[PDB]
Amino acid sequence: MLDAFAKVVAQADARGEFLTNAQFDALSNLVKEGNKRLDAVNRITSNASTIVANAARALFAEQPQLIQPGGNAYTNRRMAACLRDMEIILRYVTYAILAGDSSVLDDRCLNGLRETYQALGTPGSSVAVAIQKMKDAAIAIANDPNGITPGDCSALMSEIAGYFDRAAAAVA
Amino acid sequence: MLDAFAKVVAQADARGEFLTNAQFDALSNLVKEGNKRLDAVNRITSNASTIVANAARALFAEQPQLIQPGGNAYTNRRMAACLRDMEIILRYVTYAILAGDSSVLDDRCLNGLRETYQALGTPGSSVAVAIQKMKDAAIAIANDPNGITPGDCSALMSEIAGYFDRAAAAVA
Amino acid sequence: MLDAFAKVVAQADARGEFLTNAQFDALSNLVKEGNKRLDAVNRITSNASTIVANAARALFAEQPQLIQPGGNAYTNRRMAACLRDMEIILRYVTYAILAGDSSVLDDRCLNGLRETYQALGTPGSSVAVAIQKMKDAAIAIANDPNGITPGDCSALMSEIAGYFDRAAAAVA
Amino acid sequence: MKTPITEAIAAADTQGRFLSNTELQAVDGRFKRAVASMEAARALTNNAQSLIDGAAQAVYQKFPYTTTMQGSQYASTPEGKAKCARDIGYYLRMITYCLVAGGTGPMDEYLIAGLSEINSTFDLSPSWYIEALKYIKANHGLTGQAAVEANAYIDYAINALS
Amino acid sequence: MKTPITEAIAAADTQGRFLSNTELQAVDGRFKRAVASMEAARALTNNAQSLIDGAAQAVYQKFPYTTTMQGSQYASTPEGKAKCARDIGYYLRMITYCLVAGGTGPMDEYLIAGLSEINSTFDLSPSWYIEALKYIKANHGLTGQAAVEANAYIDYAINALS
Amino acid sequence: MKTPITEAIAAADTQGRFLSNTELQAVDGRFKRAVASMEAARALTNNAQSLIDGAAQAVYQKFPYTTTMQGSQYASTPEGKAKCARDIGYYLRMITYCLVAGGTGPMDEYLIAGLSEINSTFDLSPSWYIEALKYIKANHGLTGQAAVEANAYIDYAINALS
Ligand SMILES: *[C@@H](C)[C@H]1/C(=C/c2[nH]c(/C=C3N=C(/C=C4\NC(=O)C(CC)=C4C)C(C)=C\3CCC(=O)O)c(CCC(=O)O)c2C)NC(=O)[C@@H]1C
Ligand SMILES: *[C@@H](C)[C@H]1/C(=C/c2[nH]c(/C=C3N=C(/C=C4\NC(=O)C(CC)=C4C)C(C)=C\3CCC(=O)O)c(CCC(=O)O)c2C)NC(=O)[C@@H]1C
Ligand SMILES: *[C@@H](C)[C@H]1/C(=C/c2[nH]c(/C=C3N=C(/C=C4\NC(=O)C(CC)=C4C)C(C)=C\3CCC(=O)O)c(CCC(=O)O)c2C)NC(=O)[C@@H]1C
Ligand SMILES: *[C@H](C)[C@H]1/C(=C/c2[nH]c(/C=C3N=C(/C=C4\NC(=O)C(CC)=C4C)C(C)=C\3CCC(=O)O)c(CCC(=O)O)c2C)NC(=O)[C@@H]1C
Ligand SMILES: *[C@H](C)[C@H]1/C(=C/c2[nH]c(/C=C3N=C(/C=C4\NC(=O)C(CC)=C4C)C(C)=C\3CCC(=O)O)c(CCC(=O)O)c2C)NC(=O)[C@@H]1C
Ligand SMILES: *[C@H](C)[C@H]1/C(=C/c2[nH]c(/C=C3N=C(/C=C4\NC(=O)C(CC)=C4C)C(C)=C\3CCC(=O)O)c(CCC(=O)O)c2C)NC(=O)[C@@H]1C
Ligand SMILES: *[C@H](C)[C@H]1/C(=C/c2[nH]c(/C=C3N=C(/C=C4\NC(=O)C(CC)=C4C)C(C)=C\3CCC(=O)O)c(CCC(=O)O)c2C)NC(=O)[C@@H]1C
Ligand SMILES: *[C@H](C)[C@H]1/C(=C/c2[nH]c(/C=C3N=C(/C=C4\NC(=O)C(CC)=C4C)C(C)=C\3CCC(=O)O)c(CCC(=O)O)c2C)NC(=O)[C@@H]1C
Ligand SMILES: *[C@H](C)[C@H]1/C(=C/c2[nH]c(/C=C3N=C(/C=C4\NC(=O)C(CC)=C4C)C(C)=C\3CCC(=O)O)c(CCC(=O)O)c2C)NC(=O)[C@@H]1C
Repeated sequence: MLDAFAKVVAQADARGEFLTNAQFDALSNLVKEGNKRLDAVNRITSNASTIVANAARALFAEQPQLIQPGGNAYTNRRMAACLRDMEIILRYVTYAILAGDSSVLDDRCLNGLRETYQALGTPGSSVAVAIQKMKDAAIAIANDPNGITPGDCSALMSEIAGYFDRAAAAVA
Repeated sequence: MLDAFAKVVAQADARGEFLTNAQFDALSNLVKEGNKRLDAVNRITSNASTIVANAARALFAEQPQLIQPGGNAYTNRRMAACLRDMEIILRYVTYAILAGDSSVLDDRCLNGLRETYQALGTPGSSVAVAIQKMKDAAIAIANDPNGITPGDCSALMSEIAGYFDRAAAAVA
Repeated sequence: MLDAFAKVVAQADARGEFLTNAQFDALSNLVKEGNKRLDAVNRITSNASTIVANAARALFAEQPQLIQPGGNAYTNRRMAACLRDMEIILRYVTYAILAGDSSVLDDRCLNGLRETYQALGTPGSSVAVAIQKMKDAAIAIANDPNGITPGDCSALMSEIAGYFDRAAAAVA
Repeated sequence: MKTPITEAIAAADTQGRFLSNTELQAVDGRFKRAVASMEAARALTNNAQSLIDGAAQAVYQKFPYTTTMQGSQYASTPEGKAKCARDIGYYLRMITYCLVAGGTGPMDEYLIAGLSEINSTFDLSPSWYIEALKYIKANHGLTGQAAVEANAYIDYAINALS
Repeated sequence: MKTPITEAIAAADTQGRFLSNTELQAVDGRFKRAVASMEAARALTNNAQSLIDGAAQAVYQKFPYTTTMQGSQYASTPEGKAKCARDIGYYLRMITYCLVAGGTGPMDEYLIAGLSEINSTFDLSPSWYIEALKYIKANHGLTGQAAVEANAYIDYAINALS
Repeated sequence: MKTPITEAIAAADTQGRFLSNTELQAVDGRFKRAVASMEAARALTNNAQSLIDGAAQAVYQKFPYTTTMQGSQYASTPEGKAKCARDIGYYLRMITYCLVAGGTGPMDEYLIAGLSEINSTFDLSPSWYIEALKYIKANHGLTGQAAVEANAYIDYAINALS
């Protein structure tokens, strides 16, 4: 996989070039914003169970057909698999946040997931709804002003939202 | 896999329903006809070697091109594989008879067999002939009035014939 | 795999025929020409490292885009893989020369190689150039009049050239 | 799905063998036991609603807090009460399926696989379900081998929750 | 197919190595032995019909019941006699192929693989074929190393039937 | 690519776990060390040409034969001299990439993997490159932790060539 830094390096190597001053400054700013990134990962991870459970409860309340006998989340084995997928997606999204790059999310989760659900008969559109709910909860938690040194994390939240939307689009 | 009973249960679960009285009666009748089913399986299994050998000898007599040098049953390795397939198909058909359901036959044998023979160059049409010969012999043996408590097994024989025809159609 | 002798046997078996006198004479002549074949294999094998290295150096000199940053032979891992492929192809070509049949070359190397390079992004056309260079060097070495009992190996060299061209066509 | 018949076939198949007398006897056992099993299944089905209603109320009586505590995992709301009755109905339905199929298959596949996860994620107490099952066992009204068949599967579920 | 050449290549390939002098000598051995091998193959081929006819009759003489017993596995009918002559011809053809290829490959692939199965399923006695092979060995008329080459493969077949 | 961040993610992923404080500290370490690392990378980049030119000439001075010996593997021709300067530039570029990425990844992937093969096939002496690297280490002009960061990767390359 690649993180934000390795990404710039890979691009430079393909060109056979040392980094420019404009690039060095960009990477230096990523480092300066590191604390905020670590807070976001810590906060989301620390609330992973409730983010998943609340999103699942919301999804099944809005789409009861999923849990009705014959629905894709009916039976404990199926429900367990669905809850597992939600935690897996959230897990990989947090990896992307730490890395500052979506490569790990795309490679080890997203790619091939749409075809996986189609083969199973799992409604990808509903999975997307679940992912959007976890977005909103994750961002509210990560960007909660209480108990943290005041500052602007708007750019980071936009980045985080992007990873969630990327996951939602890969299954929808 | 599924047997006749599990099949009804699976259908009921998808609907989230307890079984109806009409269903309970149906399953109870399957149990009442159990002895006949066990006799059929025992008789066919007990004569498995001759059923296969006689059918093979008949097939090669009618289609000598199969055993001629260059034919698909030429060489001992090829002949052995062909005899093996015949015993495999008969084996799975008897499993279906015991279960009262074709699921095991379809899953663990039939499915994908046609594509398997096409890749090898094995004439599926000839395999079907072999299967039909084993049908006829198996039914004659299973439905032989001698040495068994008199009774009507016509329905069961029709069921047995169906499994053989299902196998023949999957390779033809 | 098959060698020149097994090839004739396989053809005869498919027909269910003993070999003809015309065939026996042909195989006997292959044996009589065996020494030349062994010399060719020994000579090419004994110079394998220089044949590969010289061909590689020539290829990269003519096509510098391959080694430029971003090119398919750029980075040591990529260069190593490329050198490896050249030695692999030469290795299998020598196997074909010893066997007097291309079966081993086609089966264990050629088949599927074109699709392999396409998936990787490796220029098959350039690989073909590398293979042609190794041809020319291998034949010059195998057919070098110095230090060997005088004789005509023209037929054998044509055969050897054929294996190299076969490899070049399978990737080009 | 696990039953006396699929198990016999699975065994023979794993050994690449035709069914033998060894397996034909197992199925005969299943056919003979089916008489008591079906009697139990029919009875539980016929009295399903009263058993479910009574079982829910056994749970609420044993654990009063489940009727008053604030939280979606409890039955202190109409929705929670409906979820609970639904769940108990699922357990009873599974028991009748096991009786009909002659094995634990049904319950194993549709309910036990993933059970621990589910109870943990949604904060559902296994003890609640064990109490409901104990009520069904004590009040299904079955006797003889029919009771033995019903209780075997009810206890199987209780053990899965333990 | 197993021969002195494919074995040499297989060895080198399994080790991901170019052929070495170690393998080039094995092939030279094969080329030198080919003289005697081909002499044997040509002779057996030239006299194939008389050897086959004589071998069948050695079998019928050693086992008289094969000419009278009722059953499709015997040669008591015209069809059975034709099947037997055909089979013996197959064995002889395989022997000549081994001589030509310089190895057991041919026989291994076209005849030995599945042999036990075949003899068992169709109720063919291995002893019948061993007798035919013994007749061929005693009457091929070869001497010197040509005989040694012919007998090596005939005995290989006999061992496969034992 | 190997870095303090991808290693943290790889660890968590192999265990199928969310990132823990155990990994978040590793990344914090990387962020704090980045200050010295970037200082080193910027300096090496700014003075890349003089370091490369000086390093090549350290090699030619230590091994005079590389400037006179006949052979394409040497720098006795204009082409060879260009190849050598190019290679040294590759090494320096890789060092700056490692500093930027906070790990050996870059160098591992683009240069070390296959290095032994390459040097062997093209008859390039590892000692030539070690001398160039030693020159860069002695003359990059860095001090403090920036020097420590630069030298760690330069020595990593030297060890890979040893
Ligand atoms: C946006 C996400 C919110 C926000 C963030 C914010 N955080 C800080 C500062 C710090 N954050 C940490 C946290 C960590 N450091 C670590 O190494 C780890 C992993 C072990 C974590 C979780 C630290 C140490 C600091 C600095 C010291 C401090 O507490 O201030 C800032 C301040 C600036 C800077 O970048 O540091 C900000 C703005 N603030 C918000 O209001 C958002 C809701
Ligand atoms: C149709 C297939 C033929 C036929 C069948 C038939 N069978 C029975 C009765 C019995 N069959 C058995 C056999 C078994 N029981 C087993 O547990 C096993 C496996 C170990 C076997 C093989 C038994 C025990 C009985 C009952 C006692 C008896 O021998 O009668 C019947 C009678 C009715 C009933 O269902 O039992 C019938 C009709 N009869 C035919 O004429 C067909 C050719
Ligand atoms: C064409 C390729 C060139 C050529 C070949 C040529 N070779 C020979 C004769 C021999 N070659 C060998 C070599 C080997 N025998 C082996 O068993 C092995 C592997 C261990 C090798 C490498 C031998 C023993 C001979 C025979 C004795 C001798 O040295 O002469 C001939 C002569 C004829 C014949 O076929 O033997 C020829 C013509 N000659 C050329 O001019 C080509 C450049
Ligand atoms: C939940 C919101 C929805 C839902 C989910 C559901 N998913 C599956 C099965 C699978 N999901 C995956 C996905 C992954 N596996 C991985 O290892 C990774 C990367 C770490 C991913 C993304 C796979 C492979 C499966 C199949 C294998 C398995 O089941 O373990 C199911 C099960 C379907 C079944 O019939 O067994 C379900 C139910 N279902 C819903 O209704 C929700 C909308
Ligand atoms: C006989 C009546 C005809 C015939 C058969 C023949 N079959 C094969 C090869 C294969 N058959 C299968 C089928 C199965 N394998 C399984 O495990 C199962 C389920 C238990 C089935 C149904 C497979 C996989 C093969 C290939 C692998 C193998 O050969 O072992 C051959 C061999 C072909 C070859 O070239 O090797 C033959 C000859 N051939 C006929 O002419 C008859 C009409
Ligand atoms: C060299 C002249 C050119 C070149 C080559 C190049 N090849 C690869 C990668 C692979 N090549 C193969 C081929 C084989 N593997 C085998 O086992 C066999 C039979 C013994 C063959 C023919 C395979 C499987 C690979 C991929 C696996 C691997 O890399 O080990 C690469 C690497 C590409 C990459 O991105 O990793 C390269 C560079 N490239 C050129 O530019 C030359 C024209
Ligand atoms: C009743 C004894 C007590 C009670 C129950 C209660 N259960 C839930 C939610 C769920 N129950 C299940 C159970 C199953 N689903 C299955 O598919 C199967 C097998 C067929 C079983 C046994 C599941 C999966 C859920 C969650 C998903 C859903 O809502 O369906 C709730 C609601 C929890 C919530 O937060 O919304 C309740 C209240 N609660 C009590 O206090 C009773 C004592
Ligand atoms: C002769 C020594 C005795 C004899 C022979 C006999 N053989 C068969 C039938 C078969 N023989 C084979 C043998 C081979 N098939 C092969 O592909 C190969 C390798 C190329 C061999 C060696 C096979 C496969 C059969 C059965 C299929 C077929 O008919 O071809 C029979 C007929 C048996 C029958 O029941 O129809 C006979 C009579 N029998 C004797 O008594 C002789 C002493
Ligand atoms: C300089 C210290 C001495 C020197 C160098 C020299 N090198 C080559 C050829 C090659 N060098 C490499 C090295 C790399 N390729 C890579 O992709 C990477 C990682 C990005 C490295 C480090 C390679 C692959 C080659 C061969 C292919 C090519 O030409 O690019 C030569 C030329 C050798 C030839 O025979 O043509 C030379 C001369 N030689 C010296 O004497 C200096 C002391």
